[PDB]
Amino acid sequence: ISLFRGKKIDDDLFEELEEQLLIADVGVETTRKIITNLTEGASRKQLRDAEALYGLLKEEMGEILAKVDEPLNVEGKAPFVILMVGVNGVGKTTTIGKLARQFEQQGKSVMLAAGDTFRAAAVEQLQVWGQRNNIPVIAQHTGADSASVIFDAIQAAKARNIDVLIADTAGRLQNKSHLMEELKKIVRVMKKLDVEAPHEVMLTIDASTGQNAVSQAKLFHEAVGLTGITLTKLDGTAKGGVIFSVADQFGIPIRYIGVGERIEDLRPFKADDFIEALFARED
Amino acid sequence: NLTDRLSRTLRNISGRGRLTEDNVKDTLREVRMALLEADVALPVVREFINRVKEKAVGHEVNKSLTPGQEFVKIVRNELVAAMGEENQTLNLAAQPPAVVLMAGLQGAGKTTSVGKLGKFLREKHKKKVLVVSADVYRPAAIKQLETLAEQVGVDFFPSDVGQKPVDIVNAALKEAKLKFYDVLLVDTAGRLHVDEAMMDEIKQVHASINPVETLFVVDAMTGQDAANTAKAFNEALPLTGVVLTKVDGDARGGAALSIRHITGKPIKFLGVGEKTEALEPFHPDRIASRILGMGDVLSLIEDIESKVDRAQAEKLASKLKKGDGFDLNDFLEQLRQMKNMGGMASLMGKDDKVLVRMEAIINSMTMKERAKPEIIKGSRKRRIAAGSGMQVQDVNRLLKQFDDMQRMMKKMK
RNA sequence: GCAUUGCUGGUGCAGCGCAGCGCGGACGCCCGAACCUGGUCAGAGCCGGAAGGCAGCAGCCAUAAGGGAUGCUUUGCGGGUGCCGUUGCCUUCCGGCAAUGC
Ligand SMILES: Nc1nc2c(ncn2[C@@H]2O[C@H](COP(=O)(O)OP(=O)(O)CP(=O)(O)O)[C@@H](O)[C@H]2O)c(=O)[nH]1
Ligand SMILES: Nc1nc2c(ncn2[C@@H]2O[C@H](COP(=O)(O)OP(=O)(O)CP(=O)(O)O)[C@@H](O)[C@H]2O)c(=O)[nH]1
Ligand SMILES: [Mg+2]
Ligand SMILES: [Mg+2]
Repeated sequence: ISLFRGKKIDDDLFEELEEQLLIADVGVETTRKIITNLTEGASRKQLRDAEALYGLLKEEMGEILAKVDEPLNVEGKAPFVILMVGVNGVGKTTTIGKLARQFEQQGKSVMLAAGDTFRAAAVEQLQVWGQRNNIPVIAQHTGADSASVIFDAIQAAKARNIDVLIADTAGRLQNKSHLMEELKKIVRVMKKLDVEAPHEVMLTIDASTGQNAVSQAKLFHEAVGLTGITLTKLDGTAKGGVIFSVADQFGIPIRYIGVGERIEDLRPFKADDFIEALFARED
Repeated sequence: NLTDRLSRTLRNISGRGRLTEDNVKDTLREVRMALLEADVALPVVREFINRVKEKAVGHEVNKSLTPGQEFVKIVRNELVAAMGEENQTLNLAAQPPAVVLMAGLQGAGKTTSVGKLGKFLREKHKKKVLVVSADVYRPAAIKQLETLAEQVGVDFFPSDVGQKPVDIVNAALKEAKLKFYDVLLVDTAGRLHVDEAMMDEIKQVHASINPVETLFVVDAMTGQDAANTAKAFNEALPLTGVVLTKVDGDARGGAALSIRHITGKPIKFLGVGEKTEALEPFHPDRIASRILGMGDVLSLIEDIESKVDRAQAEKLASKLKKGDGFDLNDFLEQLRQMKNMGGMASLMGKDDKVLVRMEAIINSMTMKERAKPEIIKGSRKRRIAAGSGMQVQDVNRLLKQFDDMQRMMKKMK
């Protein structure tokens, strides 16, 4: 970032900015769309100062995330249902543990559902997150129907008077249609107790994931209808610039960001601070 | 468009000329844009563009096919060899109780692949497998491998969360050698390469137990980040194999070319599902065409080449079979070149009805009958005379004269 | 916390059904009969006084019999197929509301 100050504006510096934009996994259709706004913006004001390119980039990137900045409002409904969906191994179950503790912080009663009745010891894994927060977990032995288990967890969340219910699902890849109609099947049985439910369809996306995130958002939204996004494992070298392509194409709001394996390592999404961390020249 | 049909014919034209940057620069942009969309890192993309350039111009020029399509072959062929120099490099088991260490980032597919590895080495390779977990961080990660071990029918090593990961791997090998287990499959926690703390744990574990196979598990959909990941994980640990997971997905899998380039260690396994059955031995030919994306171009190049290859072989086989020098096809060509002469042999060599009759008999014969006179027999002789309007003796007379001709041809010239 | 009881749900079988895989045929594409299929019949053959015909081989085109690569197509048959659907059911296994008891 600091190396850009002591440089003159030319076609070589624009190529230096494009390569540092692509290395963030932003895309091709998304990177070249911003460069078209920058080359037009450099003639609009006619500025040959290095201080302007860093500012102009933060302005246009911050404009995209301005459309998708709405925070999650779990209050009002009883029980508010949050359906956790995404591909295999993105942080879904761990994110629920982080979420349930930020809602207890807000002063709302939380209950959990063990829906990954396909992966080994997934019930046991969510049960540990329940014990870490001192929250009830409605669960059945792995192999049982996920849709019918979440249905029994809602019937429990209603009767025990719970403010927020976070429902877990299995790791499913968008191309596996049978697993996709299984996700639709979950929501179908949910409407039998509350037509508004699920009140949120939170999609967890790994920061290190590339252009697969495009179809990950597309086919998950086309099937159930996403209303939330959590960009987890962002604590590493992973910038996860692919989120700019997602919001520009589908406009699903980003609710939280995963920055560690601990319960406290979760923050709500902030647009302006996210751009500053994208070009972070730190070791 | 009207200019569209005009511009298409100009490029479709046979480019006999040397493969130079002028034709490349226009179509090289399609390759660079596909590779970036495939999720291949920039240092490997930029180095591979220069790698193709040295081979493209260097005497590799074809007369047929589009100039922007004959360079695609150089991209495709160099992609297969760069990905898999050796096809199916299996885990070494020619030493005492073999140690297989599994390491990668958080949630790559380690414990599942340990389970999928169990079934491979147990059913297909018939070995005494022992599974261990050093993951004392992920909730119920120990119970996860315990169920996976029960699924395949492989013996599992007990562990606690209170137990130190360095002591688990040390005591694991102790029980492995005692019961003479063929392979010791070691599963470790999710580790971020940035973290100095746990990256020192895996290094200490790699030292504690000498792993004959250090398999680096990485997700198939991982983007540009794979550059930072492959560098640090090879610079810290001496890797011997890569395990690519979630390959069943619609993701191009650009990281696979990114991992093989930076580490230089060959990919050994491919995961094609959540199930235990979902393990395939590495093959680059399949994954190379999946990273490229453009299959409609390669489908025609391999279809046009085959059309040319079959035509070049068929037109040469007929010439090699007719290379004997003489047959009735050559004899008929001699008659017409003689009849064309306005003076005739009758007036030159000091009988006319014989030559006119001889042309009709060979004319009634098939292509096979002309090439080989020996196949003409009983019913074959009766067919020639019926259509020619001659006799069985006329055909037999003609064949005798031809037999003495080839005897005279082979003896002289 | 445990049992009993009611309702409900999943697993679990079992029977139909789909999806799928294997094998057989359709349809189609391509190849394809010296002669004993047809069209066209060069050369050559025949009948008549001529004029005109008749017969027909190669080739070339079409194509029975029969091969071959394959197909979001169609169907019949069969499964140490099945992160599907459905009806039925029993032994246990496990959940969800609700009533009692220690
Ligand atoms: N470093 C880091 N690791 C994370 C983060 N979020 C989750 N993880 C980790 O990633 C791994 C997978 O997390 P998990 O919560 O099991 O993911 P999942 O999507 O539920 C896995 P499945 O699809 O199988 O249910 C775990 O090791 C976990 O600790 C994060 O923000 N940072
Ligand atoms: N579809 C598909 N899923 C896979 C493949 N390999 C692993 N998975 C899945 O990805 C998820 C993560 O797998 P897991 O084996 O727990 O990964 P891990 O790296 O051990 C997680 P941690 O880092 O916490 O130990 C699981 O849901 C699992 O079923 C694959 O090849 N295909
Ligand atoms: Mg999970
Ligand atoms: Mg693991």
